[PDB]
Amino acid sequence: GHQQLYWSHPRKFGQGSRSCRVCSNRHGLIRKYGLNMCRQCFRQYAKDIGFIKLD
Amino acid sequence: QSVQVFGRKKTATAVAHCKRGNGLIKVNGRPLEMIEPRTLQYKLLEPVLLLGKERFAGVDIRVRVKGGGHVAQIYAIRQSISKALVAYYQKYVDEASKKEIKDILIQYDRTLLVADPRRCESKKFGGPGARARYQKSY
Amino acid sequence: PGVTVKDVNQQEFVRALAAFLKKSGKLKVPEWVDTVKLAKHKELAPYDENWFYTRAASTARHLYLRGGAGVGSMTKIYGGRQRNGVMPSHFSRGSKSVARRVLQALEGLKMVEKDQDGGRKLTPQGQRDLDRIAGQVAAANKKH
Amino acid sequence: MLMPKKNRIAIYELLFKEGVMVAKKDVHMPKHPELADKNVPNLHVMKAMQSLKSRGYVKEQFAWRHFYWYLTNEGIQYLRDYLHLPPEIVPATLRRS
Amino acid sequence: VQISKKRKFVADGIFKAELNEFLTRELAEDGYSGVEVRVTPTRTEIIILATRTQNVLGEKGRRIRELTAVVQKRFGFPEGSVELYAEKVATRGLCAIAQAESLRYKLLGGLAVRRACYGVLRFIMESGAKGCEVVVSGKLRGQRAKSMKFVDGLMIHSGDPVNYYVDTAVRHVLLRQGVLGIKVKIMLPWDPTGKIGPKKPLPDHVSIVEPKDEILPTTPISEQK
Amino acid sequence: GRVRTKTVKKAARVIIEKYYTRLGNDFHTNKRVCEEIAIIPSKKLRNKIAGYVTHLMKRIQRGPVRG
Amino acid sequence: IHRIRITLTSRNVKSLEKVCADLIRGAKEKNLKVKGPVRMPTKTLRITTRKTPCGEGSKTWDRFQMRIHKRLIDLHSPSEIVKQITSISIEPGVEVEVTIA
RNA sequence: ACGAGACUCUGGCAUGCUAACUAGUUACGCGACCGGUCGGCGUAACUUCUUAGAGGGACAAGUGGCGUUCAGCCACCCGAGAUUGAGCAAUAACAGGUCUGUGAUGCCCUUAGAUGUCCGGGGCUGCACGCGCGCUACACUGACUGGCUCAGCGUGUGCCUACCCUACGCCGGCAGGCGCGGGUAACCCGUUGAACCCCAUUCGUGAUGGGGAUCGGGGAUUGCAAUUAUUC
Repeated sequence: GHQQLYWSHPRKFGQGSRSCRVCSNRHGLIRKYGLNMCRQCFRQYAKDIGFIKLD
Repeated sequence: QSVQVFGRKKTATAVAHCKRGNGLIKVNGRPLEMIEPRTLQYKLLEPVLLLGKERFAGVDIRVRVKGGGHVAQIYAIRQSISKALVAYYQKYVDEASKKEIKDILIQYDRTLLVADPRRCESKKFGGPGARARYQKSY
Repeated sequence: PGVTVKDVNQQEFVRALAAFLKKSGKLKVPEWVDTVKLAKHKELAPYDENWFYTRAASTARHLYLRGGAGVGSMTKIYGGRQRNGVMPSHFSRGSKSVARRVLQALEGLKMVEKDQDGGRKLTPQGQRDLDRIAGQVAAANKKH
Repeated sequence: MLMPKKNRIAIYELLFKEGVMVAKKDVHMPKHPELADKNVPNLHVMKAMQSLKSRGYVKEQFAWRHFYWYLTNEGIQYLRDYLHLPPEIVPATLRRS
Repeated sequence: VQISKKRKFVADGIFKAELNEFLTRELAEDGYSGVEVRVTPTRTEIIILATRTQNVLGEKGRRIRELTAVVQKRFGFPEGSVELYAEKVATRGLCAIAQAESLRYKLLGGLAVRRACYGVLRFIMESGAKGCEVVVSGKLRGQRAKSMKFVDGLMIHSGDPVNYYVDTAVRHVLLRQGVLGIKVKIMLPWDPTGKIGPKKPLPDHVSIVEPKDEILPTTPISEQK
Repeated sequence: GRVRTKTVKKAARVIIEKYYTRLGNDFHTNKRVCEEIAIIPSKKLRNKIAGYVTHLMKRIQRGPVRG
Repeated sequence: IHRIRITLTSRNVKSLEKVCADLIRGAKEKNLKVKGPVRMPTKTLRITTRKTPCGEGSKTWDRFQMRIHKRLIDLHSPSEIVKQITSISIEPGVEVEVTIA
């Protein structure tokens, strides 16, 4: 219902447009390979995605 | 048709395609002496006068080289040329002349036909280089 | 006999091509010779005053070494170090308009010209003349 | 504030068909592409979620910026009673469980 | 779809992570152990390894149907192509998550932390594991939080053999006074061509076959078989 | 440092003790027999055991062996 | 079409090798002329993150690496025979795609 | 028994093997002088350079010296290599940091500020100041068209969104716009034509062509307004 006050400034060019896909975190977001992950969540689900610590 | 001999230094690698000829030497559109540096030129000339012009007078070898840097592209052309000559002689004419030239090249420079194993080392975080570390205050 | 381009010392070779370009005059006369700063990275004066002729000769050298080069590529052979002032240096592409005008000076003049489908075609007149220039440079004072 | 009855009936039928509906709390999107064409904003999802939370006829689970409802037997009974639907309406497919 | 394979694989990994987290917050109360995803032409099958197959299947075959719908809204997969199979685990006492959730429910079911840890230790050694550790941390007594360890058998902590000879499960346990942490680490035994251990031994272990006991001949003879 | 570990030393000791007859003075034959008679999961570990086996055989060639 | 392309994308070398061996075994069961399994360069997805979920400590960086392996086979066979060949034996972890060549 | 080592990935050698018009080496219709430059082509010698797949290879293995005449260390014909670099990494702990990741959390906010919706505007971009990391300079081993020669890691066509790398020609000394598009990628950028080495012409011990708020005016991106304006 809040459509005549919000959308007063389109949000598609800043860090507000991108959020962590797990905790809605806009800090420390990883956008490589479309991950859309934050560091804590990425290392939380690092082995599940396919990356493994070997180097 | 190549003698299938190759030659490397750093990430660079050169191979001398080999055929029967009269000792005309060419490096990627240019002969062995018109290489640009004109100060590394002696490094390219090392074999052809290390063993003489006569040995480079009955075989046509074209050295193709792909790699990084000027000097790293060198030490590949020369080693490829020398090791191509030694392999051509070994597989075609005899070993006695081949053994003589191999001994000559090794005595002048033992790394004349063996590759230089050294490669650039990886970089570790908390420092710009492989062994350099970021400065911090105590 | 015959002598090609690549087996000639490139320094006096490009000097000879520049001199041949000055002597010919068959090209479009350059309209900017010193009013530009040439390369974007370069904020210092040009000197030779022949940079249009010498750059045309350089372009010809670069399409003979590598057929198919044009503007967008010519910028990539004429790019250089860019000192960003207080910040460190980087790489900068040259002037695409300058290389484009050089090509248009070359284009359709019967030594080299770039198509609209891809690649470079070399006419017999231009290649014969350039090989003869290389041979004259080689056998004149570079080989006896 | 005036949450539509027609939109409620459509939402209830969509939930009854399969057992879940595309629920998000983001306001930057007015209507989801599946939720569009029927006047379904973010606040409609919020109100349905909270009403069913207090009702308890479906159990809520939140995971990765998404919601999931557990449609119970009591949920089906209350949905029929308040929507006045026929009694032979029930998601009971058997193929490829 | 047309897609660069790097993005394809990372998005597939994100898809697997989404499944795993949704089911861990979803299917845990049903003896959840793990999930195996098979890719067949234009469809993905989801075989569920879980110690409680009857609980997940449920009455009327209800829940195992509903799940297929609940993911369908989120993933946006084509209809009919998605299906799941609920199976009983093939690794009962050697899948770290199984006994981690077991301990979660022991602590939830009014059973003492030390007693629960001792019981799972007993069960794990009864399965035949070469060692186990249960690091439980939290306010076990008072308000000064502390750790608490139950190490038995043996256990490797370093090197590559840790990845495949050790099953590690880190879980958060509910408590009245706070949130406890549980780390259940099981060193899987070794069996060859079997179903309970890795097919390769510990690289630091060398096993020697006992040589034959043949009597040394003392006079050459001609043997006619 | 090139000091042998008690794992390599112990395995080579057991190999000499139990399979003396097949073991020879050549390193490569020692490597092959150690691969054939024992499960050594690493080529590097195989080679370390074979080298200690060779050195032990030279030690017996000197005469008595204390270990 | 006569020229069929079989694409094998796998993060695990063992499963990719087993799948390639099974495909070549199937193409050996029925006499079919096959080109050897072309192995393209692997793709190393090196991405580096900060170990700690905060700013405290030394500069510690996790270096996560995902390796992607690529196989290509080109055959001269009708679509029915290629379809029969593909789904004869597979192992999870490898992605198989059939393309027109 | 754990840790160390072993382990795995890496860096180096196999002209041994399974082999590759998404890679080249070999296949030739100006043979331009009567044996030659090609990626100016003059439009079926097969895996050697390239590609990481399976095996192999190095073990202090041989010689000499020292040494409980041990464990080992040092020097050498030989050999690709005689110490590659990392990953993991025990027992215990610290009132180390993290409630700025969430019904993963034990306490206050309940009476119209309960955040579940929201912000028009400024904050850490501005200050008498002290500090910490690093860059541009410390010279005529430096510079004033740079004319000719190369690789390496690796990223890139997107459904929350034109929101990519861009090859080629047009517009201008210029940021940028137009078109055809090549690339979902060893298929295109890309043979990834920068740093550099050269010069039979031009700097010469300044405060400056070794240099930056070179003060102020000319610029602008298929996207909320570049304000002590982080783009130019």
